[PDB]
Amino acid sequence: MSVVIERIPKEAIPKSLLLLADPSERQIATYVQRGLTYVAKQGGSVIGVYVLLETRPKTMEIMNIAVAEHLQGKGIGKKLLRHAVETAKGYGMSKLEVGTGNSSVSQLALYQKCGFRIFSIDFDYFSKHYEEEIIENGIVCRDMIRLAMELN
Repeated sequence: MSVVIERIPKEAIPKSLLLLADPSERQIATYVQRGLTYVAKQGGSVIGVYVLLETRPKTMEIMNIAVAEHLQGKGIGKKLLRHAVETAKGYGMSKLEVGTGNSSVSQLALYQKCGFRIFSIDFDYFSKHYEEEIIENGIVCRDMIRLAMELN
């Protein structure tokens, strides 16, 4: 029942779960080396993850956030997100960012419910970063929608 979230070293990342949110192992490598990875545990296993990266001044971005497929829509995304926000304040950041695909409409609702505001679109992001096309609920995942939150 109880989800426990903790830091892990980069040598122990769940590539497995990170690949759910980000199909390329080379992409994942780009930000795990430089960033901070936290995992969610429950039922005797790692079932959630997020990676924070420090980007522009006083800014972190959630580079990857993932929940085990069979456990999605149970409030675990909510929980990881709350934790990312708190971790980011802790580090003295004033801005938290997260990107998601145009097709990721359920994530778009989640992020906004949690305080993120949509501010920008990176066009053709996915076509450019991945050899293979991504389709999600009938919609081509083509562009990265950019969202941000002021922490203070």
